[PDB]
Formats: sequence, C-alpha cells, structure tokens
Amino acid sequence: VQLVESGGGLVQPGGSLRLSCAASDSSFYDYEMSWVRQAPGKAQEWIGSMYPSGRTYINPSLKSLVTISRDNSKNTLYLQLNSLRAEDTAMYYCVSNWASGSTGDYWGQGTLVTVS
Amino acid sequence: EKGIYQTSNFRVQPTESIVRFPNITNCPFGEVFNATRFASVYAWNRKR
Ligand SMILES: *[C@@H]1O[C@H](CO)[C@@H](O)[C@H](O)[C@H]1NC(C)=O
Ligand SMILES: *[C@@H]1O[C@H](CO)[C@@H](O)[C@H](O)[C@H]1NC(C)=O
Repeated sequence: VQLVESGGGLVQPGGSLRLSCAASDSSFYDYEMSWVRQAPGKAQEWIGSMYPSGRTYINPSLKSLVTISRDNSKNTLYLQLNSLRAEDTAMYYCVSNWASGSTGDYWGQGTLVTVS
Repeated sequence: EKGIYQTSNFRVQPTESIVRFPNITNCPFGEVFNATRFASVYAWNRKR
C-alpha cells in the first residue's frame, strides 16, 4: 500500500475538520499529487497538489477554504480545512499521479467528508 | 512356602489437579470494538 489516507470522518454542518495522507516517499511526488474529492455535479477540480522539491500552487478561485502543510519525519500530510459545507458530499482520495488518468495510479483508502 | 515375596507395586495417586499460568490475564483489545463513534460500513479500516 503506497499511499494511506489518515483522519477524517462525518462532519456536522457548520463544523470543521482536518485531513491527512501519509506518503510513501518524497520521490513519488513527481510532479503533482492530489487531494481529490467528488463534489455533486461539480467537475473534478484539483485542490491539494505539491511538488517533490517542495513547491505549492493552488487554484486562485478555490483557495479561500484549504490550507496545506507537511512534516518530513513521518512523511505525514496536513490538509487543515475550515468551514466545511455541502460541496464535499463524497469520500475523498489522496492518490499520486491522479492527473494522468485513472489507470496509472495506486488507490489507497480515502476518507469521507459530508454534511447535510 | 515360608519367605518374602514381591507381589505388586505401590504408587501414590495425586490429589486434585493444579494449573498455573502467569500474571498476564487479558492487553486492551478494546481499541477497536468500542470506540465512541463508529465509522462507515465498507471503509473497513485495518486496525491491527
Ligand atoms: C499477577 O499480577 C501481580 C504481580 O504484580 C500479582 O500480584 C497477581 O497475583 C497476579 N495476578 C494475575 C491475574 O495473574
Ligand atoms: C466492548 O463492548 C462492551 C462495551 O461497549 C463491553 O462490555 C465489552 O467488554 C467490550 N469488548 C471488547 C473486546 O472491547
């Protein structure tokens, strides 16, 4: 199991939650990871992505809700979220090489973040 | 005829049985069975 998703759970509307995704190595980051979800009707828009050398770019129009951090000891991932709403009604995935389709990647476990 | 003869044998049968095993009579396996809030149906998280 290359990638494992940590944390998460059911979210009460008006609440907040934090995500996590332990990484097998810094080498698999090349060159775009993914904090992918399945919003209802909304297209697949990338939220969390990063680079092996330690870069970070986020979509300008959807970055008022999502924050990212890392630690290199455990290779754990931090996705500190605030003000969760109904636009997340699905179970997430943290899969490497997501942008290259849905066949050149390994699927881990993923976590559910939904509200009414 | 007169003499001393060895007929049979004598053996001391035991009293009730005794079993002894250490101080470890349990490790708190309750880490999986009885959490405060339980997860989904098919997100079977391998808590090992
Ligand atoms: C083993 O645990 C303690 C040793 O500190 C001892 O006093 C006790 O009699 C034993 N108890 C059990 C359940 O084995
Ligand atoms: C779990 O279920 C009940 C409390 O929820 C308790 O009586 C029982 O001892 C627990 N068993 C385990 C293996 O945790």
